[PDB]
Amino acid sequence: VLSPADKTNVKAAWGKVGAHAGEYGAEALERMFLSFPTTKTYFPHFDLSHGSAQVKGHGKKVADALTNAVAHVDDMPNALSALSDLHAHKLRVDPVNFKLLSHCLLVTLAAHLPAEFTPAVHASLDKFLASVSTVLTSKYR
Amino acid sequence: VLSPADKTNVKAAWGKVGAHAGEYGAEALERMFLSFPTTKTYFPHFDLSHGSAQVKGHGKKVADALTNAVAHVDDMPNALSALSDLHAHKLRVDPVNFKLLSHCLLVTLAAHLPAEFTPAVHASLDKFLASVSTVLTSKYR
Amino acid sequence: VHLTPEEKSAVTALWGKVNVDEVGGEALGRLLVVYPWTQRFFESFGDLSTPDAVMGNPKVKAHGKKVLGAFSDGLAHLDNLKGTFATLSELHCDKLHVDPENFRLLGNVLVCVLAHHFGKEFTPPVQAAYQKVVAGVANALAHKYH
Amino acid sequence: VHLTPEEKSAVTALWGKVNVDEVGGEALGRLLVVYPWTQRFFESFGDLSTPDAVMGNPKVKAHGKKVLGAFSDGLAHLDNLKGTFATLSELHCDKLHVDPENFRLLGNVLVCVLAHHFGKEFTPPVQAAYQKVVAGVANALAHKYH
Ligand code: HEM
Ligand code: HEM
Ligand code: HEM
Ligand code: HEM
Repeated sequence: VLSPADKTNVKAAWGKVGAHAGEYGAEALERMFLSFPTTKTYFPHFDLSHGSAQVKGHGKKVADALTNAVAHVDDMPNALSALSDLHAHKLRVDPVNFKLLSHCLLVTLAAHLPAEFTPAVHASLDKFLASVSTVLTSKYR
Repeated sequence: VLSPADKTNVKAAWGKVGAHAGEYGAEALERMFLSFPTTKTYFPHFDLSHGSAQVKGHGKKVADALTNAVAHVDDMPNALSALSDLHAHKLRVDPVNFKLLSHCLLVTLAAHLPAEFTPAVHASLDKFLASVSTVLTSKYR
Repeated sequence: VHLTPEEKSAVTALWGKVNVDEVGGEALGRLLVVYPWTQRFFESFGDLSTPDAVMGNPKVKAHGKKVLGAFSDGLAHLDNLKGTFATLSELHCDKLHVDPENFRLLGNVLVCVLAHHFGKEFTPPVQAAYQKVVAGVANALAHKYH
Repeated sequence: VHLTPEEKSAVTALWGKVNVDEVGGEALGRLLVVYPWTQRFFESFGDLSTPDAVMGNPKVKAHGKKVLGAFSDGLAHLDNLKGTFATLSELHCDKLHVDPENFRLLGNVLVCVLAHHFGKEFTPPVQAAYQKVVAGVANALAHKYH
């Protein structure tokens, strides 16, 4: 549900990401497409090769949505309500895939923030990404 | 999240259960212990044999908690807040086990209400049991 | 996929009373109704806007038939579910790309349908026997993922 | 547990730089911190009230050592992870009763630790190579459940 310590941990860790958000978003996506091929089926109209500008520009979208979530954490449901319909109503994304992305987001963050990735912040981010996942799959639940 | 149709479907289906709630609760537990042995590890102090009065009396507890949930559906989080701490803080129950129980609750309901178990009510109950699961594992999330 | 002869007798006896024509579609349909995202793999079956439409859709009961086909086929080969499914495995894995988590779901809904139809005769012991089988069938299909 | 020679070279080269003593406890500890319910299986390790306490707990880094032991052991036997783990499988399955879903979790956190320590050198391609391995180790242990 996110304790006052988690909220504080998530805001600080995201802060250290700053202008790299967009880049990091594209990295998690790439990590997910290669590690979990079964997710590529949702992006036929994308070129999933390494330097893809489509995957590049999409990462910014994903990153900006998380940024929306971090800056409105006390009200994700309403803030991301829009993205919920799009992921549950139109695209019909398998709920499991949100866990796979969340995982890739964590490997990425950890691979760029060696100082900030303490076990406390690690658990914090995980809870947070879980909350974002629950909201995006609520039109299912 | 439970649409007005789901709430209506859950209240009606639970209604048809009436005074059998307690019995049905004990049946789901038994179905779970035999189908998923890995859950028995939480009840060392119980006699898991068939006619166990302990499993009998526990089913009433489980059933009455769901009854609490159905009659306060618009506010489960607060209503079951108590049970959340007990399942996440003290007992530390693996989140996966809630899915296994939910499944057994559905096989049981379906095996006693052939007329009311239409696919619509089936999806309804599943969403509902999922909501009860989310709340009981929120001290984790 | 062990199965004690006691369990073997339950699965067999019960499975021999199953209306193959209806049961397969009862499950497939319910899968698509209760776990919407699965509808993504059957966009060609036509209209699936409501449970009513889904349960009456001829393409559904027609496919359920085949799906049920596989179980009985795997049921008379518990000794080697792995090979019995190699073909379908290649099919759902490196072709359709269905996440193996959904194989557990069909197996569980299949089980709910069996409980819906047999009622009391579908005792806890009988259910646990089927959970093993359904678990063995789900692992067999996901093999090509390893 | 296929692994192309290209993947084989990534897992090997990288794994040979790993501080076995620290990494094993970095993962075990983080598992217990991020997925609390897992603490249930280590009540005897002492105090685990806070991450600080958990990460410093000697029983933890001591066990992590062994856990990491198994991976390297399974890493030099990708050809047959199934048998390499029969013993541990019997152990975690029909003895400790750990739900196989938690084997995926340790494998994923293990991976996060590897990314934390190697940073940039831990490229997406290298990660995908490890996901296969971690996936193969998790399946091997859960075998005694089938
Ligand atoms: C917490 C993680 C996720 C967040 C924050 C997220 C966010 C977004 C956002 C903001 C959009 C685009 C909105 C727009 O441009 O109008 C989007 C689109 C999309 N997402 Fe996600 N998403 C997440 C997870 C997933 C997962 C798990 C999948 C599937 C593996 C997925 C599949 C898609 C697809 C296919 C689109 C449409 C892309 C296109 O056609 O251009 N998303 N997502
Ligand atoms: C939605 C399903 C569930 C509900 C509604 C529920 C409800 C309850 C209730 C009301 C109590 C007893 C409260 C009291 O008497 O003070 C309880 C206790 C307990 N539950 Fe659950 N529970 C659920 C799922 C689970 C699962 C998944 C497990 C593990 C497989 C579990 C393990 C326990 C244990 C060990 C106790 C304590 C029993 C004792 O020591 O007497 N529960 N649960
Ligand atoms: C319990 C495991 C399952 C079994 C036993 C099973 C069995 C089968 C069989 C026998 C076929 C037809 C093969 C043929 O016509 O030659 C098939 C096709 C197919 N299955 Fe499944 N299946 C399973 C789970 C799933 C799930 C969960 C999905 C995904 C939602 C799925 C999606 C498909 C699709 C789309 C086809 C149709 C391909 C076509 O249009 O020709 N299956 N399956
Ligand atoms: C990725 C899979 C895992 C591997 C490779 C692994 C490996 C091992 C090894 C090598 C041992 C020690 C065996 C010995 O001392 O002879 C062990 C023991 C044990 N494992 Fe794991 N393990 C895994 C996952 C887990 C998980 C997720 C849990 C549950 C939270 C768990 C709980 C235990 C416990 C409690 C023991 C200690 C038994 C004792 O006190 O003697 N393991 N494991």
